[PDB]
Amino acid sequence: VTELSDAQKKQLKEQQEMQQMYDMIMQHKRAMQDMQLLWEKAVQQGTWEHQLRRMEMDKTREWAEQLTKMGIGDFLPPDELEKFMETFKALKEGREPDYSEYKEFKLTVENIGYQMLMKMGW
Amino acid sequence: ELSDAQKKQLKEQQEMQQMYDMIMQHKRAMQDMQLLWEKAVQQHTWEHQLRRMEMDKTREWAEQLTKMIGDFLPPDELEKFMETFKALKEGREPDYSEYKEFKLTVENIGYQMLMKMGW
Repeated sequence: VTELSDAQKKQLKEQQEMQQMYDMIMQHKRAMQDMQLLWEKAVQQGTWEHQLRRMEMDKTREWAEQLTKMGIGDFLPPDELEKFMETFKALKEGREPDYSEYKEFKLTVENIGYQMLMKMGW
Repeated sequence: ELSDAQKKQLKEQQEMQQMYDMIMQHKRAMQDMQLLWEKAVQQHTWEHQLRRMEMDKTREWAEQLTKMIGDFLPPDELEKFMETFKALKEGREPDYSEYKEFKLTVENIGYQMLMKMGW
């Protein structure tokens, strides 16, 4: 976009990085609905549920990896940050964390995402 | 004297702010009880009632959101939610991870409805 004042350049980047933050939230939200439906019919039929969960785990990592390039210690106390980074690391290296630690992690990126959004729209 | 259009704009706006504020207030009360719990485990149980009344405020947050819910959880996640909501209502103590997944879920539920209003 052409000849923007330093003012205008700033209001546009704010509006745009706020909108893509929203979009990323809706596309992650939507992705998870997609996996849910597949599980829900997978039972409407052994290892199906293992790869569904492993695929869901891959989606949540890339959701997390998206989140980091929008900005992380901002949002967590120290105890929860290293548990956080252990899981992230584990998912990043293709190993499959403990199912309740992964669920703690899914919810925490979701949570941080919403917190980032609301710190833009307010 | 405001139009319908105008009259409903503010009550929308007021209700958005009404619960944004409601979120920050609960948010800062968790930040408060974390810090007290932090220095409670520095010196050394005092750690425990600190966990206990933290739990008893998240159960209050939940209680306050619901007054304004299966709209956010598939039935699997929904029942694990309701069991652990019940246990805190009855002074039980769920195992830590169960309570964690509960605190995070209600937090996300509050974030979600503030969004339906704002977007």
